[PDB]
Amino acid sequence: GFCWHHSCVPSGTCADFPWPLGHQCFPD
Amino acid sequence: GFCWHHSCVPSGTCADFPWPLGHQCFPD
Repeated sequence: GFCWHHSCVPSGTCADFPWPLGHQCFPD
Repeated sequence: GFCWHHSCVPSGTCADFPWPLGHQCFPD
C-alpha cells in the first residue's frame, strides 16, 4: 500500500509516476 | 521529492493518485 501525507491506499494500488519511476505498484 | 527503486523525482513533482490521496505532490 502507500501512505503519503497520512493518506493511505491499500495494497494493489498501482500508480503511474513520472520517469524514472514509471508505473509503481504498492504491495504494502 | 520522492524516490522509489532508486528512481528519484525532484521536489515539486506531482502525480495522480486515487482517493484518499487524490492529487499529490512531492514537496521534498
